Amino acid sequence: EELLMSLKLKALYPLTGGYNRHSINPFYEELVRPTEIKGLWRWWNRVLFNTLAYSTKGKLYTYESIDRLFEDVFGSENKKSAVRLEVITDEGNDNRFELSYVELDKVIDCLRNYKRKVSLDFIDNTLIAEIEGSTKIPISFKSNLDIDKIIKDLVHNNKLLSFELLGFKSVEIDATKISDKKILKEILRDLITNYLEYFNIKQEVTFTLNIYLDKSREHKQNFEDKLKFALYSLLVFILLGGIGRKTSRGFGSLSIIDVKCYDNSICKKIEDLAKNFLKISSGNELKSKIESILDCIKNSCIDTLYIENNILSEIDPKKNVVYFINSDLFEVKRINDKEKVLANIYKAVSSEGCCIKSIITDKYVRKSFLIAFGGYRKVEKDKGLDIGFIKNYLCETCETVSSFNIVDFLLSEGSFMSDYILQYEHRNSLLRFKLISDNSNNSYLIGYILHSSYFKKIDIKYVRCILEKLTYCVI
Amino acid sequence: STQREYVFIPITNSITIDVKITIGGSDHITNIDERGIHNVLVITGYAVDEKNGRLVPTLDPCDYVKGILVAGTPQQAQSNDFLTLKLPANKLYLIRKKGNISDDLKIYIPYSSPDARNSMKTKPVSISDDTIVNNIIKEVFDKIYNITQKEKVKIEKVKEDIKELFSYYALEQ
Amino acid sequence: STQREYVFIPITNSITIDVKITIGGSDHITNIDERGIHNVLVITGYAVDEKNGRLVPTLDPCDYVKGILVAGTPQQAQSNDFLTLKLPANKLYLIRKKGNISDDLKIYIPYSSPDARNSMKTKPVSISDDTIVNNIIKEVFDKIYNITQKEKVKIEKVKEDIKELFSYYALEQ
Amino acid sequence: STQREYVFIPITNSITIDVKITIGGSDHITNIDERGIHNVLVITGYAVDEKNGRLVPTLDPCDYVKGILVAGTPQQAQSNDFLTLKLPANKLYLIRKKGNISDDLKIYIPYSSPDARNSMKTKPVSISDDTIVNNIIKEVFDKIYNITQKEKVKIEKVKEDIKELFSYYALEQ
Amino acid sequence: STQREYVFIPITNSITIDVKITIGGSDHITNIDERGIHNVLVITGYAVDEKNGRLVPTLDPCDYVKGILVAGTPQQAQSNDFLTLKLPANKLYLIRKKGNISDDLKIYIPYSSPDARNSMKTKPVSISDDTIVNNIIKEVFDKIYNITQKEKVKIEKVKEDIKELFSYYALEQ
Repeated sequence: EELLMSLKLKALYPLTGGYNRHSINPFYEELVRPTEIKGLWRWWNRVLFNTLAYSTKGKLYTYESIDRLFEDVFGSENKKSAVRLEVITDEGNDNRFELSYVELDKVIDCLRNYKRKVSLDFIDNTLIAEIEGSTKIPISFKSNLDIDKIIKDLVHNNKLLSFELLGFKSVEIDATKISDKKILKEILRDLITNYLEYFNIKQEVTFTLNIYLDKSREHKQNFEDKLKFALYSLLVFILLGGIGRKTSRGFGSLSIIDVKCYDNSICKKIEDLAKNFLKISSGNELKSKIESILDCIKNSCIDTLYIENNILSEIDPKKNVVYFINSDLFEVKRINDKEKVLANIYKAVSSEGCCIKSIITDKYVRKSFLIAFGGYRKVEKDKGLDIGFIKNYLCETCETVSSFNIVDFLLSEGSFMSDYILQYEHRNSLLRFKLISDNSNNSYLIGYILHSSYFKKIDIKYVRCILEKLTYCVI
Repeated sequence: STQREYVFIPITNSITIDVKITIGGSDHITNIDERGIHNVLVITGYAVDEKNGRLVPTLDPCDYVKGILVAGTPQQAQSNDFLTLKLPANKLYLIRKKGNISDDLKIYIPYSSPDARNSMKTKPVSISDDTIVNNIIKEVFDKIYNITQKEKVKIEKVKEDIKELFSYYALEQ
Repeated sequence: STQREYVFIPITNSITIDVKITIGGSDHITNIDERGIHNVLVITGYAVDEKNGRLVPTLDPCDYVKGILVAGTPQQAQSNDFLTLKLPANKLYLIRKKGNISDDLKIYIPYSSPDARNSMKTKPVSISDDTIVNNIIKEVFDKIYNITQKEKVKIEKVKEDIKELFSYYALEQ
Repeated sequence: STQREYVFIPITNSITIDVKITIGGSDHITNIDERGIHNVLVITGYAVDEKNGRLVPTLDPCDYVKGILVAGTPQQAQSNDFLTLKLPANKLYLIRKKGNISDDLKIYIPYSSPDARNSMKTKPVSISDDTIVNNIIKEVFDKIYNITQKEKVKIEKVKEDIKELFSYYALEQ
Repeated sequence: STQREYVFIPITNSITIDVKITIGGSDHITNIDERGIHNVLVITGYAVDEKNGRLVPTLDPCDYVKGILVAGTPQQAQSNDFLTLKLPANKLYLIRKKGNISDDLKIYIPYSSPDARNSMKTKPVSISDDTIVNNIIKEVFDKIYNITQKEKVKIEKVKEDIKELFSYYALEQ
């Protein structure tokens, strides 16, 4: 075993989770989970691979076979991983979340013989137990983690973050039946912890990502070639994706501070292509680099492209979904207020925000666009024609003014994609954002659209200059 | 805006109408056309006193007083039973938010002083014996808001909400 | 059909008035319906030159300028400082669009050319420094709608609205 | 360093050469070393009109036009159709970029005044008609690159490079 | 970083410090910031000789000499008793690792010469009798790191791990 390479990266406002869905907990703190890197690296490998397969073969391959193809690198049920990650985040402390005291016993007395719901809000460095039965009583707590002011701003001013607080902030309390205080004092006490821990957010989380090789994986078929392709999918993971939660909206965006390597025979082009991001100096100059890195994985420097192997499996378009990189939908602007655009992206992904109420100026072409691009949207098909008039935009074949047709989305009935694109509460967003920079103080927002397989076909330039105006008013 | 009155609504027949000329304009707070009583300002730290409701300023945060808001008279141009306090229209703890508010309001409330030699002993009592409903909705809603809630029939939404609108605690002395 | 002319918002000293006849009627390319302006226009690939405040074309898609299009001609004596396009506005990047513009638009944008003796690297800087915000509300905004600070409730918040909306690139040379 | 004029490639036969640049010196930007056309420059918000095509200007970012930048003296010592842009070589959009260009950059872009009193009505234009594809591969490429395209293997592969890369927009009138 | 130097922890302090100035910059490796003693180097196959001890080398992998590593100049350019080694920081064995370390480190560990006519026969010696640990505390910890250690509780804590976190083998001849 020996160290393959080292990637000193940084993350921008990462929302890394844990057992409690927060980056800190009563026991430890991890702002970077080496399990999420390995999990996302594999996700950005099954995407890049199907990109290399939808540019040289016109074929798409299922996930359970791409990793079966790469299991000699990332490992599987039949083989240990050949690469092993090791994240060494800086400041290397213990830094658990400790709640020293929380003086709350009036709100306890405000909660006898009643079924209310407590709700926490952080108003001017002080939190309030908003009993929806009209009692905004304050609380005098004292804890760690020093919420400065900025996160309190950043959370309240970002409509996405504030929307996900709706879980971690409130809970009903039935007390008409037998009640207590030793029990209520412990219900409310953790409700504080699960709330303040949501505010352990930090910009500029600097960590290293050491990647080791074992030197015991004999070159089965393309080991030396499968591996150096995985490094490519790791760079595009760094350059297009982030770690943590809501990375499809800019959070946890990754950068590159300095890349070393220790085996020139493999990492040669990878470190070089990675070296080209330490000194980015112009918006459309990076738009060239984003394409420079991508094409060197395509027809230029074709990394052994051994698709002619009996491991893969073509997908079924009417029952499978696959995400791959459309090399054309890419936009690199420039920004100087990360927090502003981080809160602006809500203007571009919400069905009422002041960026797509301008670009796609209607109800249906607006919503139906998000339904097919903005991940999964809560669309309640209990009202009138606004389930079909958005269907009329997303049919497989019907009267279309805009090209948002889905591979088997039929009207008057529901196929597999008909329910999937409509009722499946876990669907990633094809429209993504990422803020990237280092050593230049020149932050560049990046916008792109992952190409899916359920799309019948998409008018490239139309939905591009939709995305174009998008990335413009997001600043 | 300008002068406005916080009409707290218990079950009692004490100060039901109690209110002379309004602004004349319709810059009201609680209009209940068809979608339930909305923007129902209710305040904390007072008690209905169970009789001759003066809203004794209590110091229990658990304690509170509910009611409605409307730009009526200051008790036929009176001030000795008020607060004359000004609002920024964001430090008002409103219920069932409906967006639009003004910048400043001169909210006026029936006031009082602490009755000496008497522990307040605020006691929670909700709205019951609903014969008060047609007593108030005809008086404080059909004489204060008789443009909606009369040309409509969706007042069963209001009917069920009357008891489900104002709870209150009381000194009960 | 219609005539319009460009007025962006820098912090410079070249926005004095320098404008001929008003709308002719009273309809601008923008409106005021929320607490802030709407229908701001964007030209991509132009900077402000920070002196002699016309917009010189660049060929970088990362180049920002935005304002509101005032109606009318530029005195027909500076018949070369402006573009005078004619489009149905569907080829017009407009933000906070509140109206359907099916007719055609004569828009006159303060124009220039590099005549470059040297290089030209534009610099991004937005508006801040409150002394400037209420400074531009008095020589740019009391003249567009003839509605400001007479019966408004919005102007003081439009200052916040102008801050976060209008962002301009600048040569700074 | 010195002049680098920009030749864009529409369907039009007249906009083809009419040029004062053969090779200039020996420092080209759009080299055809192995993979055909590289370093393609894009112009955001400009049309060609297919007639008198010298980069007709618009404002819509949906409209974009590609071309080739060639180093030499701009078109008859005439300011009629140019911009004289001395750029810092970092505001450029080079599709298929390759090689490190210097910091200084003096490019020349064909200019047309906007069609006054005329609607633009720009239209997306890809390129087709393999015969006229057999035209441009000689019509310009072997008229600019005498030392190129005759003694390599990369001859017929520039066809689909032409077929894929070069799209643009036009007024269609 | 640049020139560093490791130094062992011998109970015999004939070479207690005998090393010259700090970085010249502001970067150490070991520190006692709040919790405990951080990065501590362990090299293998080196006995001290504890008599002008400068890490006599041997081939036994049983031997080791723990000890802090500070970025000091090698004893005002002492050209006799160091190893002047540069390493990519991956070849360093750090007990109690804390944070990432630099790209390459030029360390000068005290290197005596492997002597002849004397079989090594090294015997391990550990720390005990806490009047031996304070004879080391101020000399090499509260001198090199003589800014803090008079501000926090970390005084006895440093004399906790000194008893065991720094063991070694000795030639004992």
